Amino acid sequence: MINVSDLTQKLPEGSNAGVIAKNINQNQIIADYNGSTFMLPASTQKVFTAVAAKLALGDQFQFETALLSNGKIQNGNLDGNLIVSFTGDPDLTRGQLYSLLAELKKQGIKKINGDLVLDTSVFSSHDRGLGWIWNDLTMCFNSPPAAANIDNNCFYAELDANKNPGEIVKINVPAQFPIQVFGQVYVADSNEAPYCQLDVVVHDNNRYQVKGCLARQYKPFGLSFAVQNTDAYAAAIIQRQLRKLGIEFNGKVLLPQKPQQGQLLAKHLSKPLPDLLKKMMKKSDNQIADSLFRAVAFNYYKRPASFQLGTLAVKSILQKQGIRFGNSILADGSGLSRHNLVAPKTMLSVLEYIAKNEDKLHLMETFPIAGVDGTISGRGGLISPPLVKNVIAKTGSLKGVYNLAGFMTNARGEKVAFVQFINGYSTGDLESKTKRAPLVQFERNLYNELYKY
Amino acid sequence: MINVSDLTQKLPEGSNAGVIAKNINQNQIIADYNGSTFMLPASTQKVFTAVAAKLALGDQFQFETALLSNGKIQNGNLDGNLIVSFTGDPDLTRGQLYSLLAELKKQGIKKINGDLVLDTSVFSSHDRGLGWIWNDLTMCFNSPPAAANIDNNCFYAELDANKNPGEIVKINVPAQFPIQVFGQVYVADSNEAPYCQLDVVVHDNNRYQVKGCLARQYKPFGLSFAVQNTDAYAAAIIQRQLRKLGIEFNGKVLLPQKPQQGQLLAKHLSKPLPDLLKKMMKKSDNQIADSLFRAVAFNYYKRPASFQLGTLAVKSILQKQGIRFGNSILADGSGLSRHNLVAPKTMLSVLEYIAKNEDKLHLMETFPIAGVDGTISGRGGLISPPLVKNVIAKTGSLKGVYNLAGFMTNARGEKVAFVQFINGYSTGDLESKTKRAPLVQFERNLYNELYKY
Ligand SMILES: *C(=O)[C@@H](NC(=O)[C@H](NN1CCNC1=O)c1ccccc1)[C@@H]1N[C@@H](C(=O)O)C(C)(C)S1
Ligand SMILES: *C(=O)[C@@H](NC(=O)[C@H](NN1CCNC1=O)c1ccccc1)[C@@H]1N[C@@H](C(=O)O)C(C)(C)S1
Repeated sequence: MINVSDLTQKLPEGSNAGVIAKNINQNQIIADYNGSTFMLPASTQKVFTAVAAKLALGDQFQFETALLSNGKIQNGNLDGNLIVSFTGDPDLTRGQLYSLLAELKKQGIKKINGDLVLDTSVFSSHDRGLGWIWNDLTMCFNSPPAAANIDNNCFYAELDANKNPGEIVKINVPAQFPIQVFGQVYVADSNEAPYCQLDVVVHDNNRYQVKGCLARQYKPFGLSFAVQNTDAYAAAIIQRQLRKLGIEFNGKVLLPQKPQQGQLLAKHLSKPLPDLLKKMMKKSDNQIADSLFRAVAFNYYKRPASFQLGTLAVKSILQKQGIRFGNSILADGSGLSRHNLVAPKTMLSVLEYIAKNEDKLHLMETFPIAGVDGTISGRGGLISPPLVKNVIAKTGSLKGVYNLAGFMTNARGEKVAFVQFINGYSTGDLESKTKRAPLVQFERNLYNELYKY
Repeated sequence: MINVSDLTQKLPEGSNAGVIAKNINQNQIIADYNGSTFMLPASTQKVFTAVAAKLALGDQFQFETALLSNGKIQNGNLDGNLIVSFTGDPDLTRGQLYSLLAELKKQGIKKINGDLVLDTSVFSSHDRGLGWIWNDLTMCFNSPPAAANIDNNCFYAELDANKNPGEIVKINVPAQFPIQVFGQVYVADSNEAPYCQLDVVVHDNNRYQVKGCLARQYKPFGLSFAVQNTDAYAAAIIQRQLRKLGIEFNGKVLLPQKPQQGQLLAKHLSKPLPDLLKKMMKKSDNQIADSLFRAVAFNYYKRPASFQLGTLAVKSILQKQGIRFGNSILADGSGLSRHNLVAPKTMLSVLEYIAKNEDKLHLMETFPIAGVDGTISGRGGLISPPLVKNVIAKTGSLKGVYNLAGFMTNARGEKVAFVQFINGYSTGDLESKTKRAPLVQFERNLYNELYKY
């Protein structure tokens, strides 16, 4: 087998690597280094989720976002409640919700007499994975994959810190977001600056307090925040859009937390599963993975889905297809949780299942292609012949974690499936910029070995 | 050396072990297995914190909680604000705070004309380490090591779950706690019960939303919770206490972040560093570990202390003594963070420094003793000769991690220092207490072999 142990000498000291690879044509394992050790899969976990969604939702699955009413339209009045049903669509934009509500106008409604009622009942318990880290939860990459999701549950604010030391940074939030950012951040001199922390503290109802300080900035300083209360935000968006559509509403916003019945007035459909999967796999969209992860459980078990149910469903579905998980911990669909534990060989058996059932699943074309698209279009170790346009691979990255899982063609034309997990990769301070040169070398060498073996 | 490899076969499949041990007398490494791999040290991290505290704070160090004012007493009146100074004392009781406020009365203050002002400026930024897990923040083990800390920053509620399936559990907050618990928990029948989560969501001003279910319990019981907003909690307690004391107060609560200059009116001192350290090391008190961690930074750098500053301070101080960290990540003092990355051989070097410098530091007596005290009084693998009353060791535990770091005497009366890091331990999932039997066996055999070598 490949001596992976020599190859890891290029990785920073203290890191650990799990590598396993199989020549599918020969059915030979050609690299096996820590192949049974549990490690953190990061976003390569999405491979499990792609397969469970294909099997249990199918290619016609679309998320639905719907308007319903318990009462009747007469004389331009909806005489009853506007029920807006959200089921986790991770790709719903503000524009798409606006056009959906517009459909009320076409049906002649110019006034709602009752209350606005959100049904978000398809998802339950928290909208975040267990073992997620607390202090990223305000960042856009980590937005909550909740039943109600508008513009990725993320908004942008601008901090004007182009001012002298001692001045208060100016916070600018575009008027379209119904949230509030407040607080007193100050500009610090070159002496104080290295000691600054720019913090945000989350308060009820989507109020954000920025505190702390930063160095004078010489461009505008973006802050890209995750919406924290997704029902309240969606309800406030809906009210402003009704107003702008000219539909009169003066009732309350109700969040009853169980399914709501009424007559279907209008349904917006997301793009279908193969489109969602392509985007989740090429670009590694976290919210699409955790949305699908719970949609899978909702549909499989026919009950409100928590992350716990999503875990149970994905395992049971894959186990029926012959995958064995032993004591693996899959706490989420995106792999963000620091509690996930999976051995390279388990990921590998799903990758072989993927290659073997390609005529039914069509998941091959979803993998990023080296030097061509997705998250490895510019991946340093992979961008030269004979790897470029050959390796395709799902990536995963967290602080300290750099993983690949995918396929390639070797020098004899045979297909190789492989899994690379690297954990404990550290090249400086907790806050400083990670150096990828040791990663680039290691990956260039390993995939070259796999090519030539 | 000892064949640790053979020993790690009794550990559960997928787990990963890092083990290193040095015969101090012979200056010889006698076990070296993944000794250079970064792993999660859990609460063995507190060894680093103990040493930094000894060195930079010293045996005379005590946390001060203080009352000051800028007004003068006159007619039983305090003609200005009462400033209450909190500096992170992790061992402050509600009784102690009361006795401190009593001093206001011994001095004849009848009422305070002004506002209540809390000075917490010695700590800075968040009171939670980076890379701590969000869903545990409500547990008492994980209560915030904030500046203001009263009775471990922990409370309980009374629950009554002796009801039938479908019925609501009764949750009453005891009168002494200024906290709300809201929402509701139902009793689950024997079916649901296996897969029940009790969810707790934090809202502003120490309001806790509880949701989900519990299994029927015949008898009433208490659940502990971490206080979340510690400033508010503290201030609510101070105001109850001033009433109970008969000191009239009708002003505002103010929470500036800059230190508050004023005339000292009274003060209370915690127990001094050696008692703090012994309780930390013996009982593995996370709050003492994280307060000391930032108290180290505050005194070392003479400026307000974030966890990032604590990291800098602890490394700098141990570096001065010869310890080399390379690219380790020490994100907190308690070892709770999932971002911590330390190799066994680094922890081993600090243990060698501890034993070498015992005459000055007196840390050996802080370690739990096998079969005797602290967290290893009943540790399974250590409770028979020749290990009982011999092995001393700081433990560390998280989901998936079972570590030991400390010393023992071998058959020749030589001292052996050792580090045992086990990660990726899983014999079950996120919803199952894993069996500790393979760990008992591993440890028994490992320490027996280090005994006889
Ligand atoms: C999956 O690996 C996923 N990674 C992240 O989202 C990762 N996020 N973190 C780290 C801790 N909390 C987070 O939200 C991350 C890593 C680096 C930069 C931003 C975010 C996605 N997969 C990655 C990949 O394919 O390599 C990314 C494209 C970076 S995001
Ligand atoms: C150090 O290891 C520390 N461990 C814990 O506090 C640990 N806390 N966790 C686990 C997940 N999030 C947390 O806050 C824990 C583990 C098991 C049971 C309770 C708490 C302290 N040291 C441990 C030890 O010395 O073994 C404990 C005595 C359990 S607490």
